[PDB]
Amino acid sequence: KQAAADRRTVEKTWKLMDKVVRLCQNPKLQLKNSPPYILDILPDTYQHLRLILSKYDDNQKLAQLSENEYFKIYIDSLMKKSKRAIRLFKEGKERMYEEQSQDRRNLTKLSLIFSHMLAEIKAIFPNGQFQGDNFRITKADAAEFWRKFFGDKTIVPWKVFRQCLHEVHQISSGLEAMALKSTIDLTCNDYISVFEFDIFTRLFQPWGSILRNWNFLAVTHPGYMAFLTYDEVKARLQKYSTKPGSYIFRLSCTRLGQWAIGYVTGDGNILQTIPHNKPLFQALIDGSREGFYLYPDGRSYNPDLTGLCEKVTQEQYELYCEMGSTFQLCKICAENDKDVKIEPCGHLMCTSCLTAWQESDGQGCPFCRCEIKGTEPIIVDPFD
Ligand SMILES: [C][C]1[C][C][C]N([C]C2=[C]N3=C([N]N(C4=[C][C]=[C]C([C@]5([C])[C][C][N]C(=O)[C]5)=[C]4)C3=O)C(C(F)(F)F)=[C]2)[C]1
Ligand code: NA
Ligand SMILES: [Zn+2]
Ligand SMILES: [Zn+2]
Repeated sequence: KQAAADRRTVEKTWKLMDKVVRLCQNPKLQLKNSPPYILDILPDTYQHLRLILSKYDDNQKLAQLSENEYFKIYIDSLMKKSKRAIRLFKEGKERMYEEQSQDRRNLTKLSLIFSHMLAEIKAIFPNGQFQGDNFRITKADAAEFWRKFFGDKTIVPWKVFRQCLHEVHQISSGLEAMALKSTIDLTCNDYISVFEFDIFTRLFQPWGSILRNWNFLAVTHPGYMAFLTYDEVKARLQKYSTKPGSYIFRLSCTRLGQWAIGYVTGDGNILQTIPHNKPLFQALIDGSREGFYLYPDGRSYNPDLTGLCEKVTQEQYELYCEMGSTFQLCKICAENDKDVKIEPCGHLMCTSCLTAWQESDGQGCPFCRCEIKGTEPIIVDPFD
């Protein structure tokens, strides 16, 4: 349920973004200029919102823009994320100037979110004009899935997207579905846009085996490094400079939907290659046979990926989820947010799942099996 994105509403987001910029200009933070750089992203977001308002210049156009489903979600998401950043600095206090602190980590998570939100608004409203109903999903087979389940929709709730995906590619557990939500829902707004879908389907192509490619290359592959700057890629591989063929692959916030493979050359240098619009596992296979990519993260064992041409533990999914904003999500269903607290154990889940559990004669807490002495309605945030 979102309010209409009228001029007054869009303007509140700017004022909130202004506080986040003022907060992030403190020199005791020492933010590296490396992207995502919040001090550039927030003004660039204001500028695009301005460029959009310049196209919907009269009351007739503003009314059309206000009721745009994706735009209403965008403004509310931008506003909520902006308020979260202000709140993060308030509660964090001096922990915002300790680089290794969880409050700082949470700010890094938001910077990635604001960065993905900018690339999204720029792809959905290129030159300030709506083109979501004209967005071209890069892989035809992936596009055909979106068209079948979601028609011309630019964005659909994660709850809806997940059940439709399961119909084509089975999701085997709640934790696997939670890892999937953090991978695809990059803007952390509980919706999947056609842009986020295009990102995911380009990275883990081909569509035919998409979840096998994701489960292997991102959840369990030792060379997978999630988003990194080139500075972080070189610092990781630096310890293996004396081992030619050592490699890692990372996502890049300035090249969404593409992989960057960093590797050690025969002469000790750390270089990188951006693969074409082809499966990342094929570039790793060709690279291994040619002698360029042999040691993932400097490790001697290179997983045989040829199985992807012709099982993930719950713990592996849990570790993969750490960078995500899914703590507020019920782990049982991975589709409703946690809205109830068990007492005295304290485990949280959604009321729908607790009800399904009690109705199945499940003994005690679904998680720890301890007696439910009582329950309490609660609201959870990803950074709790
Ligand atoms: C660009 C660069 C800058 C500086 C920093 N670095 C490092 C990092 C990385 N990162 C992070 N986060 N992240 C993420 C988030 C969300 C989501 C995600 C996915 C997609 C899913 C889950 N998982 C995986 O792997 C992937 C991710 C990532 O990447 C961080 C923090 F802090 F925020 F946590 C850090 C980066
Ligand atoms: Na999203
Ligand atoms: Zn649930
Ligand atoms: Zn419990």
